Amino acid sequence: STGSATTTPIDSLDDAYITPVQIGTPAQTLNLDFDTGSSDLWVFSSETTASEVDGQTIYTPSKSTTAKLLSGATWSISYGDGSSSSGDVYTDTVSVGGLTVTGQAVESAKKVSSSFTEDSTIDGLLGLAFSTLNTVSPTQQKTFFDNAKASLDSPVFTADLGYHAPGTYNFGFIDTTAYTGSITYTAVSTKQGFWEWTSTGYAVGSGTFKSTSIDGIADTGTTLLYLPATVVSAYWAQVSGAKSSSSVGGYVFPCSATLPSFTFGVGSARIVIPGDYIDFGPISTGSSSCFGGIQSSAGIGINIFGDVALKAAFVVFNGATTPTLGFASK
Repeated sequence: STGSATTTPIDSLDDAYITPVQIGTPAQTLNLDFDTGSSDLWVFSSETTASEVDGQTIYTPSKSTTAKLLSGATWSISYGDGSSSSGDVYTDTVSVGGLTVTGQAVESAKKVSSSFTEDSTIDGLLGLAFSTLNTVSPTQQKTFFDNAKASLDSPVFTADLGYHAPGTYNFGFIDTTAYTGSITYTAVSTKQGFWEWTSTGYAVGSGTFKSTSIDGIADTGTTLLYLPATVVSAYWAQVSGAKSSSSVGGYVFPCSATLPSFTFGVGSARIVIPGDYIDFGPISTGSSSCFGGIQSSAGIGINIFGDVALKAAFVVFNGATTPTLGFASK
């Protein structure tokens, strides 16, 4: 089997991407944030605290003939940005782009943090990291990909995120028309439950490539590119007037700037992030200070190749017995 679904930016800045997902019978379609940095499939629901729902589409398990309470199971997750959600668990039929999993754990939110309430466009998350990170207790549950894998033509999924445009998540096949040149594969460590890999270095604009190992995660659920302070300083030093602002919470730059590109290494291959991908616009409406898309990972504890990086590439998440990651230009 295979599946193929379009993923769409939630706003003009590509702050996140949503992908329609069919849950239950008859189908209830919710727009979920596919997140290769976490491993829970959770949804706004008929059980979510009423005051914490503001415009989201909800899953109502009582209206699904295939829903079953997973008795005694609860979940609770806290994300790196400080957001969180928790609740109980149903199993139900879940389909993405024509690919169907029966008996998928659908984690129904009873509580969500303010950041989720305040974003009407995200109806929940669909985790695509390793199932060892799944938070369901007392019986840990599998991700949608883990459940689908044995049925797939090939045990892979691909992320093809657009810059200010829709893109595609494919399951079970590699679309050889979706990228240019060749795909370069690189080793993955699953020890922390992430798609963790080591970049071979970077360049800023037309500058020389610096060979240096940068361990980090491929994370579709994180907006920005978070890298070591040394690397980030070297980037922003090439932008007149750019500075790190403690009050804003990262590097800002004059909105009048033309940003340089940023290149990262994948083995001997190179992925170029155009400068425009690094512009996240005014810090507040009408401001001439703009927020940068490359930020320091210092104090996160891990480097994160988020959407800023991934949308410059066609990315293969290879879930073979020994997982790997592939990157191609596009």
